[PDB]
Amino acid sequence: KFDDDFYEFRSKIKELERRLASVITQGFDDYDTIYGRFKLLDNFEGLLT
Amino acid sequence: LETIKKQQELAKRQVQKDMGSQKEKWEKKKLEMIETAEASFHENLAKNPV
Repeated sequence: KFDDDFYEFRSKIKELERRLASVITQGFDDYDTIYGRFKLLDNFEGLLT
Repeated sequence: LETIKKQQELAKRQVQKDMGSQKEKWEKKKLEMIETAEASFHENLAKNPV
């Protein structure tokens, strides 16, 4: 039963990760500077899925 | 970001402290000593029925 829950949980993590990719991509375009974009990467340095 | 930067400095220290040169070799020597002691005990165990 736990394995079935894991698969359902696996889809939820992927949905969470897909949203993060979109928000992260929008932020990188928005800064418009190498220093600004780099700062965002440092914040999400440990958040990469 | 400063807190994240602080963690990275700690990360270099954790690897330098926890991981050392020939760490596995020291562990292997300890394992060999345990194996030799176990071998002596097994011979004694074999002796009791005989």
